[PDB]
Order: sequence, then structure tokens, then C-alpha cells
Amino acid sequence: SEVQLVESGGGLVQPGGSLRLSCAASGFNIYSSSIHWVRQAPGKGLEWVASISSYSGYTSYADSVKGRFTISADTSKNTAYLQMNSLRAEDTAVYYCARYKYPYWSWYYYWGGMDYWGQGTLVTVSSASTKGPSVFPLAPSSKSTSGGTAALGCLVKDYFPEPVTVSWNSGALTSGVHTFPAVLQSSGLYSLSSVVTVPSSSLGTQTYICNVNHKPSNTKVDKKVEPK
Amino acid sequence: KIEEGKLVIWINGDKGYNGLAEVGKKFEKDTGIKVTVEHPDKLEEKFPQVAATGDGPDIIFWAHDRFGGYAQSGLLAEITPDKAFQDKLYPFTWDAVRYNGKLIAYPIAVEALSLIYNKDLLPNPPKTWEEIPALDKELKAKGKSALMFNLQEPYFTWPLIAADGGYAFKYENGKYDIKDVGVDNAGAKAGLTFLVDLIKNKHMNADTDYSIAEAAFNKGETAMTINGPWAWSNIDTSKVNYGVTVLPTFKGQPSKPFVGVLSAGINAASPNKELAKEFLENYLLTDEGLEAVNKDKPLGAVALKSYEEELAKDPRIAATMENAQKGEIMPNIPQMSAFWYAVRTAVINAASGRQTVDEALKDAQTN
Amino acid sequence: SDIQMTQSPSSLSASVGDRVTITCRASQSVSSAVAWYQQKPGKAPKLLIYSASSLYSGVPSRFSGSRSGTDFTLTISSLQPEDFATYYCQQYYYGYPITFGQGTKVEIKRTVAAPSVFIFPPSDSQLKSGTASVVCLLNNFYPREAKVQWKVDNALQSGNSQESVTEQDSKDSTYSLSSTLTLSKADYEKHKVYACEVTHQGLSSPVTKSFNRGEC
Ligand SMILES: OC[C@H]1O[C@H](O[C@H]2[C@H](O)[C@@H](O)[C@@H](O)O[C@@H]2CO)[C@H](O)[C@@H](O)[C@@H]1O
Ligand SMILES: [Cl-]
Ligand SMILES: [Cl-]
Ligand SMILES: [Cl-]
Repeated sequence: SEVQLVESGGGLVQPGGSLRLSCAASGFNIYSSSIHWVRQAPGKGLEWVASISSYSGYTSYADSVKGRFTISADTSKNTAYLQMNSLRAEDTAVYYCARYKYPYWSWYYYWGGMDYWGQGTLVTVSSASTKGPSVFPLAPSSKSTSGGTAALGCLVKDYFPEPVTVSWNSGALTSGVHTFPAVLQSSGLYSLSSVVTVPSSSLGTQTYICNVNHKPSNTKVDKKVEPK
Repeated sequence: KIEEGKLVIWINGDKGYNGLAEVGKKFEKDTGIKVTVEHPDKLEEKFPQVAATGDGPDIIFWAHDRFGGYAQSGLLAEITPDKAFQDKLYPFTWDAVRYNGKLIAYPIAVEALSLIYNKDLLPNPPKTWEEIPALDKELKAKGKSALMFNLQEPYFTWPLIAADGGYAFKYENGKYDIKDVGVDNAGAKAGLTFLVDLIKNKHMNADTDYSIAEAAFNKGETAMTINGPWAWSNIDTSKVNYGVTVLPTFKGQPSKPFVGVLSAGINAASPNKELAKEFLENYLLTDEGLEAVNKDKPLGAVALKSYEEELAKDPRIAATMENAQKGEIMPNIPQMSAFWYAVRTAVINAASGRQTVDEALKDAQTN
Repeated sequence: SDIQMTQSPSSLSASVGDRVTITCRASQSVSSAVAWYQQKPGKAPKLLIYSASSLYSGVPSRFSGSRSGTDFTLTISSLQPEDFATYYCQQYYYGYPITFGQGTKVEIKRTVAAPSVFIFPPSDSQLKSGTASVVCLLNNFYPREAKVQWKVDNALQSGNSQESVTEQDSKDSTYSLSSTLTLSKADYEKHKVYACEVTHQGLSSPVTKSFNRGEC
């Protein structure tokens, strides 16, 4: 609650480009602690990247980032940094910063693990340019009606990069909504679908609009969905 | 940084800190500077943890084995006592506090575990570990037990593990080699296997700790226990008729306990190095100071020569040194902290049946 | 400087109130320098256990860690709704780099439920661009394993569709599946019948939803 970490600096860059991440700390002092960087690609496990310990003058790097990444700390403003050079497409992941409570010494390794984590920031390394999505409606028909329940949605096709956010009626509709994880098509573009189940009788009175926001491309689309 | 004009001291709770607090009172009546004595839990671990935040005491009290880690981490100040003062203490006690050719704390007293027995329940204590199982079943028929001691700390079981070969780091050329660890050799496996058998055959209890063992012996419920000189005061108030003698042998070889030298170090971040140096040398390390602490909880064989000549005449002190002569002085290298972590974990896992002896001692990785 | 962390099982189903045990194994001796974490979808990890068995402050006492031979174990004595997530182990012995396990999924167990199947033809706007996408929807089923097949004029399609599955619903513990079949507008207008065939444990026979192109 009082101890927290806020990250910043992610984005999309070309292979060979550079990025600099930040990890700002509150509720404790970085000079008397240790900061770690851990990354997670979509739908996979966790992988440690780098570590720094100010009070003991200690730094360490994973083999898969040696000679490319640099970790550092600014004690005067309680912030740690991760300079990432020579980025590859396989570096695409969510990057976290975590705290180790005490300074690090090899003979004191047994003091525990990582107790506080930041929210994370997304890093995408690609040669493709940003592209906004096309929003197509999935109109409720007789083919999408089982009993008193009917289904409808929109299709968010051909955008890059991740992510997108989707809501229904500006957030006023939450019950029965399913937004599916995006898939990477063979064209190198993403595609997503979001649906909502509603009573069939309500197709006459209630209005249904899906709100799509793709901030990487500054794309905002409000699409009304109605029966064919 | 700690406040200027006052001395904060950390010492373990099982020692006579109230006696040390009185020594600090005589210091303030002469200098006008208050001395506070505290006994935080796991203080040997909290000191390097809180050092970066500016907290911690001005003087730290612990056995010498953990002072090399404090020095390598840059947390201690080098002490500078003149040649005349160094002659007042035994030469070997200065060696225990020498790290990389420098003195990093003041030695106080020598500690070693002994065998404590109830003279009424046991006129002749056993000489071997092997006959203890047979003695327990005979005492259980009377509502008593043979032996209870703190199984939660490897300090108390190490004498049996090292009896027939176990060791920490190989010493050679006047130096310790951290790549030569002797925790899982044939002798160490034999010692720990014998301990685990005692628990399996219901002669001991894997959950026994310091308080349970101390209460059982002082209340006449168990015949034997293993502890240090500090525990003698509590046995006196319980009026139990007890003795202090050599530990029993294992497979014909004597028990080899780790000998500790209680030491006092000075914080490097303290602005009171001036006063702390004078307090230790001319108020605690005297006949008056050491006696005020010793009469609270016994310190053992003190490093000050002009007091050991008196304490040596105590048979309990002679028994402490005979166990010490059969053991070895602990190393002071920084790796000793990781050593105690691995050994503490292996003993508890084996004693509770979660791992075998071969698995636990192989799992103890300290290098 | 090499080590591998392997967890078992990779997935398990349990009920609220059950006792659960996960195991973790390392390829090298590391004493008890292993920690356990919890992570839910869309959230950062959370520390539960360190030093194999030391409970971190705030973690309920129904969690516990222990050793079983050389293996590390994590046990939840009375499973609660908030306990359903993914759990990782991690070693931090100074002789090897910090390494995590592959994770272990703990899902809610319920009775089998067959999915509702829906199908959507391409929209007018998309066809104006030259493409046709067909969507098949499987709503609220259990367990997760399902099978979808696209048929166009009774011919099985392969290599031209993709699908994705949601997380387990927090209210009824079911799953949902969305599948999209994409073709060019020229190929879409050559055929008549577009169908998505579904097979699932909750169905005694495969279910087919289809439509004829231009059938309003
Ligand atoms: O059990 C591991 C522990 O052993 C020693 O600690 C002793 C200490 O030296 C004695 O003065 C007394 O307090 O008993 C302690 C064991 O409970 C080592 O000095 C210590 O570093 C180690 O952790
Ligand atoms: Cl727009
Ligand atoms: Cl021997
Ligand atoms: Cl436990």
C-alpha cells in the first residue's frame, strides 16, 4: 500500500533501436535495498534480466542480455533505470521491476525473495509500423439465438501493435461480456473479437455499442450493432 | 547515523545483559553518558540488514564466527589497542578476532558446550552416546527421560556430527579453503544418522527447542541436557543438584563442539567510537566489569588473564575447557553465515523425516 | 551457471475447501533457497513463501511450504475462491542465476456443461474491403477441452482459421471460445454452405451451425 513501484518507458521500436525504462519507488529507499528486472512474454513464464544493489555496489545480468542492457540507479530521486540497446524481436514482453528488501551480498543470499512488484510496461520490437484496426459488427441473427438468449459483438481486425481495450456502452454493460485474447495472423497483424449475451426480447428496446480504443495508433471507434 | 553522546549495545537475550547494563551505569556516573542495552531477536542477522538505513548499535556482541562477514561488508571499525592492553588478554583470543590481518573487535570470553546431568537421577553419567537409548527406556519406566536439548539450532548437534569426521571448511597454510566443505562425509552422515535414530525410536522429540529442554531439566523431568555456561544461573534457582562434565563419545571418538569467542565490535557509522573504545577496555574488560556480567549469566573462560586465574578454580569451568580442548575454534570467514543456513536446514529436514540423511547432507550447499 | 526448475503438475482442478499440493524440482542442490509466487491474469506476481517454508507477512496460514526428498512442495490446506491462480517457484542460491519454474495452473472444478454454439456471417462493411470473415462462438462450457472444425460445402477447411479461449469465468467457472475463418471475397462467393462443427464432452453427438450465403 505505502510501498509501491511505478514503471515507465515502454513502447514500440525497430530491431536495433534503443529504449530506457524507469522504476520509481515510494515507501522505501532504493539506496538501502535491491531492485530487479523481470520480463514476461504474452502467455508464458517469468525470466530474470538484471539486478542492482547500491549500498554494496553490486550489479548482475542474465546471459541473454549481456553486452546489450545496462542497469543503474539514481538515489537522489529514488528511481532505477534499464537501458536496452540492440533490441531484437524476441525481447518483446512485459517488463517488471521488483524489490529485494536488503542490500545484496553473496554470503547473505538466503534473506529471501522479491516482495514488491510494479505494474509492468509493454515493450514491442518490430519492423512493422503502427496500424489502427477495422471494427466490423457481429449482428445477432437467427443463427445466433439459443432459447431466450442472443449473442452479438464486434470484430477488431488487423491492428498493430498490442494492446486494444474494448467496452460495451461506455462501460455501462458488463454482464455477459466476453473479450477474447488477440491472435497474431499470418499477415503480421493482430485480430480480436468481443461478444456479449443478452436476452432475445431486449433486441428491440436496448441499444448495443462496442467501444474500441487503440492508443498506440490514436484510433477510437464506436460501432452500433443491430440485427440484420 | 546513531545519536552522538550515548552508547547503544546489542547482546543476545540468553546472556547476562542486566549485568552488562549495570556496568553501563558505572560508566555514566563517571562520564555523564547513558548506556542502553538491548537484546533483539536474531540480532546477528539484523545488524547487516539495518546497516544501510543508518540504524544498528554502536557496539555489537556476538561470537567471533560472524564478524568476518560484518568486516567484508564494511560495517566494522578497526580497533587500535596499544601493546600493553593486548598483553592483558590471552594471545589465542586475539587470533579469533583477526581478519585479513586486522583486529575488528575486542574478545571477551570463550564458550563451549558441556554435558549437564541430574546427580540424583544419574549418579554416574554415561560415557558413550551408544548406551543412551538403553538408559532412556530404563528411565521411562520411572516417568523420566534420558536426554533433551535444543534440536532447532545446529550449534547443539554439531558436536555429534563432527565426532567422527565432519568439519566446516578445511584449514591449511593458515587459511580456510571454502571449496573444501566436509558436511557430507562418512563421519558426518554417521553422526546425524545416530541422532535421527534417537528421534525415530521415541527417545527424543524432533520438536524440542531451547525453552522446552530448559524447562524439562530444571523441573526434574529429564536426566541430561546439553548447554553452555550461561544456562547455569537458571539451574541454580531451580535448586536442582546438577553436574557439568565432558560430553559422551561416539564410536570411540570424543564429541568435538565448535568453540566460540564472545566479541564486541564497533559500528563504522557510529560517531561514538571514542567512548565505546574506553568503555570496552577500561570498564567492561576489568575484574569488576566482567564479574558484574558473569554473576548475571556465566561468561565461561574470560579472555582477561587477571580473572581467569580465579574462574579456573571452578570445576564447571574446567569441564567447559576440556570440551573446548577436544573441539575446534570456529572460522570467522564471511561464508560462515551461509554455512549455518545450509546446516540448520539439513538437520531440521533430517530430524523431521522430510529427507534422509544422505539427501539432507548432500542438499547442504554452502559453496 | 546452469539450472532448471520443473513444476508438477502443470494444471489441476479442485473445489472450494479442498487440499492441494504442488511440487517443484531443481536440477542442482540449492539448500532451501526457493520461493513461491502467485499471479492472476493481468496482475503482477505476489510473494507467498520464501526459504522453502517461511510465510510472508499477510499470507493466510492455510498456505505452507515444506520439503519432500529433494523436491519443494506448496500446500493449500483449505482452498478459497481467491486462491485460484498460477503458482511459480524460484531459486536464488548465489551459485546460479535467478530461475523460475514453468508455472502451475489451479482451476475451479465444476460439473460438465455443454456449450451454446453461434455463427456469424461476414458484415457488409468487410466485404466492401475485399475480405470475408466467419465467426463461430462457443459460450459457457466446461471442461476447457473442445474441438472446432470449419466445413465449406462439406469440405473440411485447414490452415485458414484461428481461435482463442477466455479465462475461467469468476461467476460460473465456464470457458468460452471464439473461432474466425477468413477468406477473400472472391473465394467466399464461390461456395454456398459455411458450417462450424463442434465436439465436446458435454455433447452426445457433434453439433453443427451453418448458414447459406445470402439467406435473410
Ligand atoms: O546454531 C547456529 C549458530 O551457532 C552459533 O551460535 C551460538 C552462539 O555462539 C552461542 O553464544 C549461543 O548464543 O548459542 C548460539 C546457538 O544458538 C554461531 O555463533 C552462530 O553464528 C550460528 O548461527
Ligand atoms: Cl479515429
Ligand atoms: Cl575423527
Ligand atoms: Cl511448514
